[PDB]
Amino acid sequence: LPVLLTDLKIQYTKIFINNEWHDSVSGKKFPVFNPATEEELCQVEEGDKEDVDKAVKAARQAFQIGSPWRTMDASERGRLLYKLADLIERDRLLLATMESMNGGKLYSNAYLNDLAGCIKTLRYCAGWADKIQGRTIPIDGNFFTYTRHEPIGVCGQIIPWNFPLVMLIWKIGPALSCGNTVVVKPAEQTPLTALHVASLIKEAGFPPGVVNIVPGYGPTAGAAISSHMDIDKVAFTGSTEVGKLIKEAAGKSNLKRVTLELGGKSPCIVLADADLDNAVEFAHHGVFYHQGQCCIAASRIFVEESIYDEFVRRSVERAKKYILGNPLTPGVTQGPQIDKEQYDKILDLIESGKKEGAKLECGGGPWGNKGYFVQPTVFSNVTDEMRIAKEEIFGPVQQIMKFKSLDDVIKRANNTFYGLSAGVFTKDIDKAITISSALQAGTVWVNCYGVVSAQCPFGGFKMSGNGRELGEYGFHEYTEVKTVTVKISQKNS
Amino acid sequence: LPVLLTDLKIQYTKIFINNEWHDSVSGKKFPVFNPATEEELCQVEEGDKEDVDKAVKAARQAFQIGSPWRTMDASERGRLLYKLADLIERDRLLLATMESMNGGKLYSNAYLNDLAGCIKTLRYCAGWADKIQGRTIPIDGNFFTYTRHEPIGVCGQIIPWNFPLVMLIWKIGPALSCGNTVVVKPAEQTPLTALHVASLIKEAGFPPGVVNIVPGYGPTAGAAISSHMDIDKVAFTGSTEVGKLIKEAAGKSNLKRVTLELGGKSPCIVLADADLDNAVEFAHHGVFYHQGQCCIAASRIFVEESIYDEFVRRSVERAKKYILGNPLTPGVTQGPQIDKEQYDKILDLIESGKKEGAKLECGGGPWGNKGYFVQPTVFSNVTDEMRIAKEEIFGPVQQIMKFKSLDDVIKRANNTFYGLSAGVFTKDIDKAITISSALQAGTVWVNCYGVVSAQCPFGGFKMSGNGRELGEYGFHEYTEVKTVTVKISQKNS
Amino acid sequence: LPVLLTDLKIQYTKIFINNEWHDSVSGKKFPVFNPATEEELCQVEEGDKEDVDKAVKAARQAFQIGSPWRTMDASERGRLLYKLADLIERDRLLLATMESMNGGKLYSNAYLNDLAGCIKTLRYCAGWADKIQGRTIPIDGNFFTYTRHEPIGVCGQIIPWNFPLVMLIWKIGPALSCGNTVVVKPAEQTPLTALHVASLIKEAGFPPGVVNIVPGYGPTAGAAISSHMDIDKVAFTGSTEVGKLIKEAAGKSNLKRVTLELGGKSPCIVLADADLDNAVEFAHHGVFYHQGQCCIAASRIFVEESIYDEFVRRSVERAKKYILGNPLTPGVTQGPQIDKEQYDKILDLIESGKKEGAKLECGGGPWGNKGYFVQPTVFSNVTDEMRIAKEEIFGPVQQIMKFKSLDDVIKRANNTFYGLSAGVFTKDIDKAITISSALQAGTVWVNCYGVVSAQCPFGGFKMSGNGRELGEYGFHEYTEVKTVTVKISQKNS
Amino acid sequence: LPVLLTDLKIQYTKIFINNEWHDSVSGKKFPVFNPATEEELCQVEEGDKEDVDKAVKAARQAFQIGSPWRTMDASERGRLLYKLADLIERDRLLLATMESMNGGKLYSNAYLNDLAGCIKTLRYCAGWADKIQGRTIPIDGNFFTYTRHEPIGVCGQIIPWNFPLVMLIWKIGPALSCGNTVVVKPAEQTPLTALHVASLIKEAGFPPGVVNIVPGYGPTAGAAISSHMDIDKVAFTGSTEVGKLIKEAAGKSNLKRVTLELGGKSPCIVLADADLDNAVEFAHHGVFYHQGQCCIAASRIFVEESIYDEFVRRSVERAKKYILGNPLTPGVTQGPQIDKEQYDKILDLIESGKKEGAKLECGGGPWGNKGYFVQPTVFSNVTDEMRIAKEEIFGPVQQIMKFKSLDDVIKRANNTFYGLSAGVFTKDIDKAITISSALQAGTVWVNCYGVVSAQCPFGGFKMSGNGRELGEYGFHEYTEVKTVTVKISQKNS
Ligand SMILES: NC(=O)C1=CN([C@@H]2O[C@H](COP(=O)(O)OP(=O)(O)OC[C@H]3O[C@@H](n4cnc5c(N)ncnc54)[C@H](O)[C@@H]3O)[C@@H](O)[C@H]2O)C=CC1
Ligand SMILES: [Cl-]
Ligand SMILES: [Cl-]
Ligand SMILES: [Cl-]
Ligand SMILES: [Cl-]
Ligand SMILES: [Cl-]
Ligand SMILES: [Cl-]
Ligand SMILES: [Cl-]
Ligand SMILES: [Cl-]
Ligand SMILES: [Cl-]
Ligand SMILES: [Cl-]
Ligand SMILES: [Cl-]
Ligand SMILES: [Cl-]
Ligand SMILES: [Yb+3]
Ligand SMILES: [Yb+3]
Ligand SMILES: [Yb+3]
Ligand SMILES: [Yb+3]
Ligand SMILES: [Yb+3]
Ligand SMILES: [Yb+3]
Ligand SMILES: [Yb+3]
Ligand SMILES: [Yb+3]
Repeated sequence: LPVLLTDLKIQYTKIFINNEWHDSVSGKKFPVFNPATEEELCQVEEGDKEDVDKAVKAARQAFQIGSPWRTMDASERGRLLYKLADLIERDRLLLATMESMNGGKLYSNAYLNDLAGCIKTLRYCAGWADKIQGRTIPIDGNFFTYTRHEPIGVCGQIIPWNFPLVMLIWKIGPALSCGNTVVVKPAEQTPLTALHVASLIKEAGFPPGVVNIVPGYGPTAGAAISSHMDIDKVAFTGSTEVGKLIKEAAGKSNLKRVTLELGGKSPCIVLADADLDNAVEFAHHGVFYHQGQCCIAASRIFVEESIYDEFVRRSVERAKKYILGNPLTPGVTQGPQIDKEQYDKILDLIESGKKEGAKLECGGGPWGNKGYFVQPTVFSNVTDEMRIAKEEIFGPVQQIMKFKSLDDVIKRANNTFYGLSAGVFTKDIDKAITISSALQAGTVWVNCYGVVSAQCPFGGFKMSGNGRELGEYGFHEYTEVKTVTVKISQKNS
Repeated sequence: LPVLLTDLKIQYTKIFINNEWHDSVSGKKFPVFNPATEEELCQVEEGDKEDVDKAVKAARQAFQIGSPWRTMDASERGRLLYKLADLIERDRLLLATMESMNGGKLYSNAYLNDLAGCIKTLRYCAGWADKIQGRTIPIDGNFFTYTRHEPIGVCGQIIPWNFPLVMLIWKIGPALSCGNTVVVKPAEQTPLTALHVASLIKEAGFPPGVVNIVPGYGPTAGAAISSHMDIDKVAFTGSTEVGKLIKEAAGKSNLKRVTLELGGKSPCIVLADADLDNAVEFAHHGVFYHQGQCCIAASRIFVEESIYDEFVRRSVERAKKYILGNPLTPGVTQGPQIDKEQYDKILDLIESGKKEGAKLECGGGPWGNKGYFVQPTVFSNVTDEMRIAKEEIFGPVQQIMKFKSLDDVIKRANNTFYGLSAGVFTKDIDKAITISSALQAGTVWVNCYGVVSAQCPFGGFKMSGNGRELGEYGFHEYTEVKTVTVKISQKNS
Repeated sequence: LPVLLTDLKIQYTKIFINNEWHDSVSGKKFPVFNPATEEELCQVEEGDKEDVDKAVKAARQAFQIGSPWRTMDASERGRLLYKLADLIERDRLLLATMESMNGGKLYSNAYLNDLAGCIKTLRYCAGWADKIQGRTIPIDGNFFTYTRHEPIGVCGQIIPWNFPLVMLIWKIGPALSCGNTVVVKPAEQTPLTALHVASLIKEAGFPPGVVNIVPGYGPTAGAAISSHMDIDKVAFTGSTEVGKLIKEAAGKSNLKRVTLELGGKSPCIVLADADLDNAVEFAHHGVFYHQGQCCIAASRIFVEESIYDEFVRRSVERAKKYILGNPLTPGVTQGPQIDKEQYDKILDLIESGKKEGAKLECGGGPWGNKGYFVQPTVFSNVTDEMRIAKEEIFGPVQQIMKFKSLDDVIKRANNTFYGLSAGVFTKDIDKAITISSALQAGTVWVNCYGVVSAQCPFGGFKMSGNGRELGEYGFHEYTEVKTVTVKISQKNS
Repeated sequence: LPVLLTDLKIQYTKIFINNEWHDSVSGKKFPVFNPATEEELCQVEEGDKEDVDKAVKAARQAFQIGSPWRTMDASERGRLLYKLADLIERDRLLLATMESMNGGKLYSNAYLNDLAGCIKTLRYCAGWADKIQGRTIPIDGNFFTYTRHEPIGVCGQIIPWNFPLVMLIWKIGPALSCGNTVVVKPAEQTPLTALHVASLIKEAGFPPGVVNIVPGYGPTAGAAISSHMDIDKVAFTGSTEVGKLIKEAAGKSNLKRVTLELGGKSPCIVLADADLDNAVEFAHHGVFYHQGQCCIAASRIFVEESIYDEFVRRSVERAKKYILGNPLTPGVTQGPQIDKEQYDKILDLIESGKKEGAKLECGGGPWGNKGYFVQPTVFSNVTDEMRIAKEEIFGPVQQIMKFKSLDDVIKRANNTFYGLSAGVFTKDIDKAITISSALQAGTVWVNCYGVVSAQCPFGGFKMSGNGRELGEYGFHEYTEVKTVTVKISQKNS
C-alpha cells in the first residue's frame, strides 16, 4: 500500500467542454467538502442548463458524420481507452488520495479496489471497440440485408457520490468504446476525481467534444440533461426517486433512451448446510463495505433457525472490530458517511429499528465530534414490515432474520420492489441452482457476495433499474441498430 | 386469391383471461364499426382498469416459478407457437375477411400480405424459443459465472388499428418464445381479429393466463396497463403523443421496461443515376400502401433536379390509376381510412398543403357518400417548413421535393425528430453505402422500399421509437439477464 | 406404446439420386439381415465408386449458383425440414418397426427414443435455417466488411448401424438447414430406414439432388466418398480405425473438410457423498443401453472405496433383471448385438476379462440358438491395464473399479486416447464444477448420464473425434465463411 | 521511416523451451542466409524429433490443470499479450531490420506493414482473451446445461518464410489468447525474428513452457510435430504438398485437429464500368507485393475486352518502374526472392509462359550477379490451360487475360482447386454483390485488393485451406467445446 509522499494539491475545478476549461456561464461556484472533517476543500464551477447546452453542442459536433471520432478506426478508439487506463495507472496515488479525501473512502480500498477496478474496466472496454459487430441476415426475397451497430449519439451520464471514479469509468468506458460522445454530470458531493480524469482525457488525445464534464447540482444540471432535446440517451445511477424523475423527463422531452441503476434491498439466504464462517464473512462484508454505501448491500440476511443464533453471534463479534476515523490514516477501517442528508437518514432508520422492536446487538448511534460517522450496527429478530427491512439504509446497518421454510423465505426475499442482487449460501448443487433461478435479482452470488467484474453484466430486476452495464451485454445499450436492405437481382445462400 | 364462400359470422366479442371469456366487470360494451360503410358490426365487451387487474393477476400466476409455462421445455413453447401458426393458416380466409371488414384493409393485401406475414413471423419466433442462450464468462478470480436470459414477466402490449393481426403477432410471438406472459390491449377500432386468435391460443393448448386479451379504450384500458404496479414491461405501437404518456406513466408507477414504435416522416433520396421507373414504383407503393396508414410511409421524396420533372410526371400517372370502394370487392385498389379522427386529420393536412403553397397534382378531397375515403393525392414543390413535410399524415398523400446538393439533402432528410426508415435509390456502390450510413433511420432500403421480414430487426431512431422488434435483436428486449457467480476452490481456463 | 397393426412390407431398396430410384451401375445387390433371427430380410442395390460419382454430380448440380436450393429463402429450407419431420411423425410406427427389425433395437426404445429424437432434432434444425447470420466488421481503413456464412457444398456423410435413423438426421438436419447438398452412405447392416426417409424427402418437396442416398459397403462406397475430388466435406461416425482412414484419404485427395465421431471409453467417478441409487441407475443405463452399442457407453465406473461394495452389489442386482429375445416382443428388455463381427469382438473381450483376472459377477457368455445375443455382464475389481478397461467393447459389459484418491482417479479417467463423455456423481458444488472442468471429455454429466438433446453440441476430445454436432455449434461445421471487403470513400462508425 | 542507427547484431540462435535457450540434442547447427547477397548470416541450433519431444513435454506441463497458465485470469493472459505487443513496438527498428535482412523483405514494408500488423494483431488478440464465452442452453428435461470454450491444449504451429513475423503472431496470438500452449517451428530460411520474439516472451512474463520455439527443417522438425502423439492441434501455412502430408500424418497418428492455409491462384474480374486506374493499381500491387511471395497474389486478372488493351498498357508502364537491389537501401522497391528453390521455380514457370505462347510484355529473366532476383514480368493473352494460369508462381509474374462473357468469366475464375481470395472491380451495386457471392473464395475484395485486418477472418475455400484465422472466427479453431449437463429437481425458464 504505497502513498502519495507529497500533499495533494487540487488543480482542476472547472467545467470541461471541447477539451478546455470553462467557467460557469453564470460565474457561480459551489463548495466541495471533506466528509471526515466537514471542512471545505475547494470551490468548483457550478454548471447549470446554459453550460449543459454548451457541452451538448460540443458533443453533438464531435459526433457529426465526417468528424474525427466518427471516422477513426474502431481499433483507435480502443487505443485511446487503453492509453487513458495507463494514465490513470500513472496517477493512481493521486487519484486514490483525492477519492478518499473527497469521498470519505478508506484509502486502502480507494487504492486497491476502486482504482484497480477503474483501470481493469477501461482495459476491458478498450478491447471491445473493434469487436462490436453487426449481422448479415438471410431475409426472405432477393435482397442483401445487413445491420450496423452504430453508436447512439450524445449520451448524458449522471453519476453518484459513492463510487465517483468507478462509476465514471463504467459509464464512459462502454459509451466511448461503442463510439458515442458524452456529457457527464458528477455528483455535487464528489466532482474532483472526474475533472482530474478529464485532464487525462485531453492528455490521451481524445478529440475535443468526445467527453465533456459539467459539475453541478441535480435539479439544475441533471434535470437539464434529462430534459434536453438533443441528448439521445441518459444513463443514471442513484436514488429511485430521481430515477423516476429522469424517466418522466425523458418521456416529456424527446423520448431519449434511458438506463437506470437504483440500489436495492438485497437478500441473502443462508441454509443450514452452509459453510457458516464463509457465509458470516461474506454477508458481513456485503453490508458494511464502504460504510454501507453500496447499491448491492446485503441488507436482509435470512438464516435457517438451527444456525441462526450462531450466525448472529459470529456476526456481532465481527461488527465490533472496527476503528473509526479519517480514511487516510492506516489502520482506520471505517470512514464517515458522505454527508448530512445521508447521515440523518441512517440515524432515523436506526431509531425506527429500535422503536419497531428489532433487537439491537451493537452500535445504534453517532460517533466523534466531527465527520458524518455512524457506529456499525447490527439488528437481529428483524421482521418484514419494519422500515429497516424495507427501505435502503445506505449506512453500516446489518439486518438479520430467521427462517425455517425455504419456499417461504424465497417469497420473503422476492417480496420487494427492489431486485439488484442476492446471495445464496449452501453446499448443495440442486438448491444453489434452483434457488438462484427463483430469486428475482440481477446478480445472484452463490457462497460469496459482492463479486463484480468487468466481464459480467450488472443491473436490476424491477425497480432496481433497467438495462445492464458491463460484460458483452452492457455494450448493447450503447448502440443503435440500423438495418440496411439492398435489392439485388438474385440471391444465393 | 381464394375467398370465404360463406358470410362471415362474428363470434368472439368478450374479454379473454385464463383461457375463458369474461364480460366486463362494469357490464359495459362498446360498438365496432366497418370503415367502408360506417355501419356497426357488433358490440364487444369494454375492458377497463378492473378487467386489466384481472388479466394481470392471471398473467402473474401463469408466470410463477413451478408453473406449467415456466417449467415446460423451451422447445415446447416453440411447438405451441408453431401450432398457433398452423391454426391461423387454417382460419386464413376467415381472418383475412375479418381483418378487411373491420380494418378497411383491401382483402387481397389482407390475405396475401398480412396473413402470410402473421404466419411466417410466428414460425420464425417458434424457431428461436430453444435457441435463446446465456453465457459462461471467464470472470477474474476463482469463480464460475454464467448468465441466464430469463423471461421478464408480465408484458402489457398495446396494439394499433392499422395492422391489427401483424402487430398482435409481432408482439406476442417474441414475448411468448422467450417465456413471458402477456396482457394484450387491441385498438378500440379493431378488437375482432385479436379475439379470434385468442380462441386459437386456447385451441393450440397454451396454458391459461399465458395470453390474456382485454379489448377496450386507450385512456382507460391502456392507461391502466401503462400505470400498473405488477406489469414488468409494456410494448406499444402508435402515436408519439401516447408514446410519451406511456413512458411517463411507466416512470411514475413501477419503472417498467418500455418499448415504443411511433411512426415517422420517412424520406427517400433519389439520385440522378437511379433506375427511375424502379424508384417511382417503390416510392409510390411506399406512401400509398394501405391508404397511407403505415408507420414507414415514404412521406418525403427528394429527387435530384435533373430527373425531378420526369419523376413527378410518372408518379402522378401512377397515382391516377386507383379504384376506390369496399375493400372486399375484387378490382378495388384503395379502401377507406380507419375512422373520423384520421379522416379529419388527413383532410386538414391536405388543406394546409394547398394554403401553404404546395403544387397539387391530383386528388385533394374526399370521395363517396359513405366511408372514410380520401382521394390519392400528390403534392410537388413541397418545401421543408410546410406541415405536409413535417407532420405524419397517415393518409394517401405523397410529397415530392427537389434537391441539387447531396450534403444538403442528407441534412434535410435528417432534420426531423422522426427516424423510422429511409430509402436511397442509386446505382453507385459508394453512395449507397455512405448515404445509408449517414441517414438517421432504423431501416434504410437501397433501390427498394417497405421490405420488412421476420429475420430483421425493425425500430426507430430518435422519436420514432426505442428498442427493436423481430430478428435476433428483438428477442433481447423480451429477456431479463441474470448473472450467477459461484465461488469455487480453483478455476482452470 | 402403439404398434403397427399390419405386417411390415419393405419397399425401398434402391439407390436414391436426383429424387429417383436407381439400380447399381454394376447390377449387383447385397443382402440385409435381421440380427435377432440371422434371417435375410431383403436385397438392396449395392452402390460403389461409379454410383457415388453419380450421386456427387447430382449434389454438385443441385448446389450450383442459380439453382432452386441455392436461391430459395432460408425460411423455406426450414419449412422443408419441418415438413420432413411431420412426415416422419406420420410414418413413426413403420419406421420404428423397421429400425427394430433391421437394427436389433428394442421396439419401445425405437419408438419412444429414437423416433422422437429424430423428429425433435429435425424441428430444431428447421428453426436454425433462417437464423444463420454473418457479421459486419469495423475493419481498419475506409472499407465496408461483411461476412457470409455460406453452405460448404457437397457433403458426404457416412453413418453407422447403431442409431441408423438418429444419425441420418443428425447429419442431414444441420447440413440441409445450412444449405448444403448431401451424399449419404448408410451402414451396410442398416440401409433400410434411410431409404424410407429418402421417399419422404421426395414427398416433402426437396429439390432433386439435394439429398442422395447410396447404400453400400465401407471400403467401396465409403472410400469413394472419402477420396472423391468433388466432395467438399465428409462427416463420419464409427470406428477409430476408419476415422483414421477417412482423414488420410481426405488429405491425399482434395483436402476436404473432415469431421469425425469415434466412440469412447467414457468414465464415471462416483464420490462417497453421491446419491448412490441415482448413481447406480444412471451408470447402469449408461453402459447397457441398446446392448452397449453406444458411443457414450459408461464403460469405466470408478467408485470411492467406502461405497464401492454397495455399488457393486446394487449394480449386479440390476444387471440380473433382463429378458433377452426378439426386440419386437413387448416385455423383452435386451435385444441382440448387430452382427457376427461385433458379437465375436464382445465374447473375446469378455474372455480377456476373465483371463486377466477381473472379478466376474454375472453373465460372461452367449445366449440362445439364434441371434447375436450376449448375456449382460458385470466385472468388478477391474484395473487399468486390462483390455476391458482400455478397449471400447460396444457390448453389454460393465466395468467397475475402485478408488480412494480423487487427484489419482481424475488422472486415471483422463489416461486414455478417448474423450467423448464422462459422468460425475456428487452432492458438492465445488467438486461438481472442478471435476467437470478437469475431465478431458466433450460432454460431462453431473448426477445423470446419457442426456443428449438437439440443443447441445456433442463431440469428442482427443481421438474420440473432431468437431461438434448439434446445438448452435454444430451448424458452424456446415458453413464456409466468406469475407467481403468493399472500398469506400469514407467510413463512419 | 526511421532506421537502426547501429549495425544489427544477432544474438538469439538457440532452441527455446521452458523460457531458456537449449542446444540441439544432436549438437548440430544449420546455416541461415541473406537472400540479397547469398552470404551466411549465422548458424542456428538445428531442432529435430528429440527437441520437439522436449518442447512438447514443456507445453504439456504448462497446460496441466492447476498450472499458472491454466489458473490465471483470462484478463491476465490478455495483459501478457498486450505487454508483448509493447515490447515488439520497442524493438521495432531491430525486428524490421532483422526481417528485411534474413527475409529479403523491403525495409520500408518490413517496418510500416509487417511490424505494424504484428503489433495491431497482438493487441486485437489481447482484447479477446476475457471475452471468449460459452453458453447456457435451455435443453429439454430437468437439467442445467452450459458449455465451456476451453483451450484445446498443445498446439504445434509451422510457419513459412514469406511473412515470418506476421505469421508467428497470427498463430500465437489467438492460440495464447484462448489459453493454449504452443510449439512453434519457424521456416528453416527465417528462424531469426521468431527467436528474438521468444526473448520478448520471456521478458513479458509468460510462464515457462507456454511458448516454445524449435527452429529446424520441415521433414525433420515439422514432421515430428505433425506425427506427434501428444500435440492436440497443428496449424500450418505453406505449400499444398506439405498441407497434404500434414493432414495425412495427423490422421495416422492421433487425429489431432488440423488447420491449413495453402496459397492460391486468386483471380480478379475487371468489368468495363470499373474505375480503371484504381483497378490497375490494386491488381498491380496485388501480384507484385513482396516479390510476388504472397498467398493472396492476384495471379489471374480477367479484364473485359473493351478495356483490356488499355488495362494491359497501363499495367506494363507500372511494372517497368521498379529498382531492384538490397532491401535495406532506401529507394529500392524490389528485393530478392527467398532462395534457390523458389528462384528456379519462378524462372521455369516464366519459361513455360514464353513456350506455351503467352505474350511477354516486360521482364522474363534474372537480374544481377548475386541474390535471387527476378525481373518483374508481365504476360498478356494468357489462356486457362497454360502453367502460368494454373500454378502458383510465388514470384513477380503478372498474368492478364481477356473476357467478354460474365457467366463465362466467373466459371473460369472458379475453375481451380485453389480458393483463397478474389477481386471484383465494378461501379455497379448488383454486380458487386452477385459476383462476390458466386466467387468460390475465402476473401473477396470489391474495388480494392489485399486488404487484410485483424478484425476479419481469413482462409481458403477448397484446396487453399481449411479453417479461418483472425476475427472472431479465428478464435473458434483454438477452443475445444465442452458441454456440462447437470441434473436438477426442476427447471424454470
Ligand atoms: N406507429 C404506427 O404504426 C401508428 C401511428 N399512429 C399515429 O398516431 C396518430 C393518431 O392515431 P390514434 O389512433 O389516436 O393512435 P393512438 O396512439 O392514440 O392509438 C394506438 C393505441 O394506443 C391506445 N391508447 C390511446 N390512448 C392511450 C393512453 N392514454 N394510454 C395507453 N394507450 C392508449 C389506443 O387505444 C390504441 O390501442 C395517427 O394519425 C398516426 O399518425 C397511429 C397508429 C399506428
Ligand atoms: Cl434529490
Ligand atoms: Cl437532495
Ligand atoms: Cl433530495
Ligand atoms: Cl389519444
Ligand atoms: Cl383519441
Ligand atoms: Cl386522441
Ligand atoms: Cl472396417
Ligand atoms: Cl469390417
Ligand atoms: Cl473391419
Ligand atoms: Cl517440402
Ligand atoms: Cl523443400
Ligand atoms: Cl521440397
Ligand atoms: Yb437527492
Ligand atoms: Yb456535529
Ligand atoms: Yb389518440
Ligand atoms: Yb359523410
Ligand atoms: Yb469395420
Ligand atoms: Yb450360432
Ligand atoms: Yb518444400
Ligand atoms: Yb548466381
